[PDB]
Amino acid sequence: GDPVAVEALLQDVFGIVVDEAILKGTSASEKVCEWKEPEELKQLLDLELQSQGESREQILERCRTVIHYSVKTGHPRFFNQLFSGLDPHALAGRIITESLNTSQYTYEIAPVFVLMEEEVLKKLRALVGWNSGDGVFCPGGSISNMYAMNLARFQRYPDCKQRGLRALPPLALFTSKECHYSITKGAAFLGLGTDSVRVVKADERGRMIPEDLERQIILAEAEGSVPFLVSATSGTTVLGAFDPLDAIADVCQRHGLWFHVDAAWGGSVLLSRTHRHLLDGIQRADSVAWNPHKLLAAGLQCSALLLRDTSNLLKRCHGSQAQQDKFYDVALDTGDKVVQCGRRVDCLKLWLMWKAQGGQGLERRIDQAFALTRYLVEEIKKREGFELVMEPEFVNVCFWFVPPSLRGKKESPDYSQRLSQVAPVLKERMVKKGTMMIGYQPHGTRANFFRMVVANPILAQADIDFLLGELELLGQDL
Amino acid sequence: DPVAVEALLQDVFGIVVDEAILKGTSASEKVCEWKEPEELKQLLDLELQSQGESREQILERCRTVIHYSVKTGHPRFFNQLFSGLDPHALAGRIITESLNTSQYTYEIAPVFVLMEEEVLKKLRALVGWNSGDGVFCPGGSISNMYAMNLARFQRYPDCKQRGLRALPPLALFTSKECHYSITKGAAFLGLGTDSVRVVKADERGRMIPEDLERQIILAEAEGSVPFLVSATSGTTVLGAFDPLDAIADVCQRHGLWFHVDAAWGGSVLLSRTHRHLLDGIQRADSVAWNPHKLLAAGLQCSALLLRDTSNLLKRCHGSQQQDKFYDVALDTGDKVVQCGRRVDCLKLWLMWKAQGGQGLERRIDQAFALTRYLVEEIKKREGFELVMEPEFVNVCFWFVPPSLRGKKESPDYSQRLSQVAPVLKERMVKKGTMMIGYQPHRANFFRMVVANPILAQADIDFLLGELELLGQDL
Ligand code: NA
Ligand code: NA
Repeated sequence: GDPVAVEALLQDVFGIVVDEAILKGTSASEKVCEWKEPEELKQLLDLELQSQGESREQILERCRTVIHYSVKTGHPRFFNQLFSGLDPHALAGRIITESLNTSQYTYEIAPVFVLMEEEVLKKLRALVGWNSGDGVFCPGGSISNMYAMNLARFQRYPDCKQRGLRALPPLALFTSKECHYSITKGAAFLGLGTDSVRVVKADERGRMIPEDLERQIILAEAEGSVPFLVSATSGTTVLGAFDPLDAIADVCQRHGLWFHVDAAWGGSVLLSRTHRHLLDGIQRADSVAWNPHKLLAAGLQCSALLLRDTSNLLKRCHGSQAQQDKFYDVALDTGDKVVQCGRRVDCLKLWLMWKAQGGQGLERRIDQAFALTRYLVEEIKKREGFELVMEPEFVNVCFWFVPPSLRGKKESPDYSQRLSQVAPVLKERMVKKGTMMIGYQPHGTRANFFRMVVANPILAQADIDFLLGELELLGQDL
Repeated sequence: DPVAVEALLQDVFGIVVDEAILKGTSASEKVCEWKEPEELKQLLDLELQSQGESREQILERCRTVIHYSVKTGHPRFFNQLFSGLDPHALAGRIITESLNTSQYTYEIAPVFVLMEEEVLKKLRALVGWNSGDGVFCPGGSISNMYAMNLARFQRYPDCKQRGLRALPPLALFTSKECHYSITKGAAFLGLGTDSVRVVKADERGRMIPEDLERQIILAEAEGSVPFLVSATSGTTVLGAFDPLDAIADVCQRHGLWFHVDAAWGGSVLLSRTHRHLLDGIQRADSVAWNPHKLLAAGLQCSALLLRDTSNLLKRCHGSQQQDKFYDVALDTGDKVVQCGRRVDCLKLWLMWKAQGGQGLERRIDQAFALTRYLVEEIKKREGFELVMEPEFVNVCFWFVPPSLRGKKESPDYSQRLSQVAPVLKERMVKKGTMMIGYQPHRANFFRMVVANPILAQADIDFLLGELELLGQDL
């Protein structure tokens, strides 16, 4: 409780965070990762909790250690996930949130943030194209899609809330083959079962095929299942595709189906007049999942769920059966909207950055990410040994690195099997060297290829010249 | 510009220290700065615009957001089950937000992939298990939804693929003092609220094993298949603790999943004195435990522990070679249904390292002690009436105003008293001297929570003296 000791502690800890985590964490001169084999890091960390406390110095050193051996996700050469970058205003928002440590649950304990969330959700709905609606923030995009499924099930068969799924006919939902696994996880968690997820084929560019969607819908109807929801993707996690929302909307409307748009990754594109055409027709959706923590670098878990409904379907669905004595408009309380009880404050980090950058500052960051995606594509097409998997529609640049030993050997019967062995070796070498982290995955018959993500707001051409030169160095003997 | 970033955050942290941490823990300051919703909207000027704002305007927005927010760490904040500001946990939280990674793979979160297991390993130890599984979740409501789902999958693994229509009607059982997340989770998981069979609670708010087993037998007679029993070791209102060793016996006789919702009261396991309240918890299949509530770790410290050592957690929430260059068993992505997951272990681990097991024991024991002092002063003071003897740190009590003292036999005494707490709540919130919760159950009564680590007897003398002041004309 001693205030002077507390301030001195937090100020000392903040100095280590600033120097070692923020400044040194975003410097290209430092490493992205200080690799240690698990057991060696176990010993280095000395994690075992004990009965006796430790001195101030031993804790501050545990901070320096935790920072040092952690990956620097805000590094200009961190391309391993869909998120990248460390916005200082967002960080300022994050710190204020953790210090106030409240629950986004009632106006009584979170008055500022209960209103802030309403405004932010109102702006997001505007960028979607709605002048009215409902919505909530959720802990991750996976939960935003489970809400959408559940809301569709309840909107069509409200008895499900009480009698359960055994009182309903078999239900069928539809999503692209390029979806995030959160649809199949949510379907089983919601009791529908993985079989209830009918996969729709994607075209050459990774976009759902509206002709096959209805073909699936009609077949599902013929098997006894009842179509109720369609999930399009506006920014797949691998290729960065954008499903045709206006063509899928037509299909949903022709069958009176819930139209949900998983825009967790690509929904942030709606802030740029230049590239927002990629989500044309999204205003015809019933629900939209949108994670500004990915592209705008707001920090996890910035995950929103927007709804076009204006009848409190959200409260009637996730509400309970239990005030009439409180001294304020209880419409501000959002407890009946979610199935959670306590909920973090996830709007401040986004709102504060948005206040500092302005709508313009965030547009340029999106435009600046698309611009650098062109530069990366330029260098891949100009450089030998780098082969683009496909033309990128987003900031996801998928590409192989063909080492010298395989260039020209495409007609070899085992060309695929050996080329698939290249990225795993290049990934291991870059992590242990600590120079960069790039993701890679197989995609069906396609061999292990990289997946760059041009999203870090401090990225520069020099970083793309390095990672491309770095791969050439690390794969010269392959 | 590195210097601009450093100078920006350093200036922002100065505002956080003064207004949020120091002034937030000062008893001379207010707990809440009440503003009518419409006024606060205009005051805050939340509307987002095309043009950004200057550094000066941002720093001013920080102080304003802090000023009008509630001070959950104030010595006179008793509105929720959480209260207090552990500085070590706060340090961990800031380190967490700055490194901004996902508790998903050892590749991107090597330090925390190990840290979390050790913490979860210590929690399983305090439960009484030398082995098991577990993960952190975003709130205890999700910890109970996972537990429900794990039981459904463990008994009927075909459910994951074929759904609930491929299964017989399922029935779960819980006390009338359960968290409402049970009825929500049951509906969210597709079982339906009717699948939740309510069991009667005794005079102390505790589940009655005689009624539990009676319901189970009725469920079997109606065609349903009992599969799970959800006990509570620290209800949200009264602070009850179900008899875990008696319910375990019933679960044992019917081969049912025994889950213990210890989100609130699980922290008692750190005190040798008071851990007898959870005897039999080592006989559970699963246990939900939130260190953010009592220990002041900060939301969302909510764990889900398992006695299972057969990777039931991955087989249930997983997704269905890759060639990665390290033991992929370290990755915990298949354990949860989320994809990216926050790091919630550092704040607890750092505090536990600084306080030691003894320092955290000291806090729990001192919370029970201060809870007794509150009960002492309530029984000695006129106008304060205890609802029932508290077994935890939840002290439920009425305040009978002077106009109702001695009039207990009036036919409308109860109705008149139920109108007292709502007015005392409004007057304390608009005055800003303290925030105490109250709930309906006979008549609206208060629910103190002796959890703030910096609480003192002077604070208990104030809230009792303050209530008398706010209700002298009622
Ligand atoms: Na090329
Ligand atoms: Na009394």
